[PDB]
Amino acid sequence: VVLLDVTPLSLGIETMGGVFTKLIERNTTIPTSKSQVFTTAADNQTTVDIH
Amino acid sequence: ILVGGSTRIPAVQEAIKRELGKEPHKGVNPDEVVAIGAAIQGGVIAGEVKD
Repeated sequence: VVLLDVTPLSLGIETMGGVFTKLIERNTTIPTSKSQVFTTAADNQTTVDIH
Repeated sequence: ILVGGSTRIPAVQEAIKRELGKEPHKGVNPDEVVAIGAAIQGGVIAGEVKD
């Protein structure tokens, strides 16, 4: 087959109130996963939302 | 609800819910109930930053 060999869009998430950073780019062979680790917005973040 | 540490009384209580809807709300220790509320909402006010 060699199908769904491409990724719809660059995927990333919500930095610094919405500034968008990529992990996944576009065009990327679909059966894959990429991982990244952020840290604290501000001292004592009791919790973190993800967008 | 209830407040007002003197509120823990036989007859106040007995005499209320009956002229009213269900069983008066309990266990929150009235003389501080309010201060308790304060602190809660404060805790929340610090818990702002989710970035």
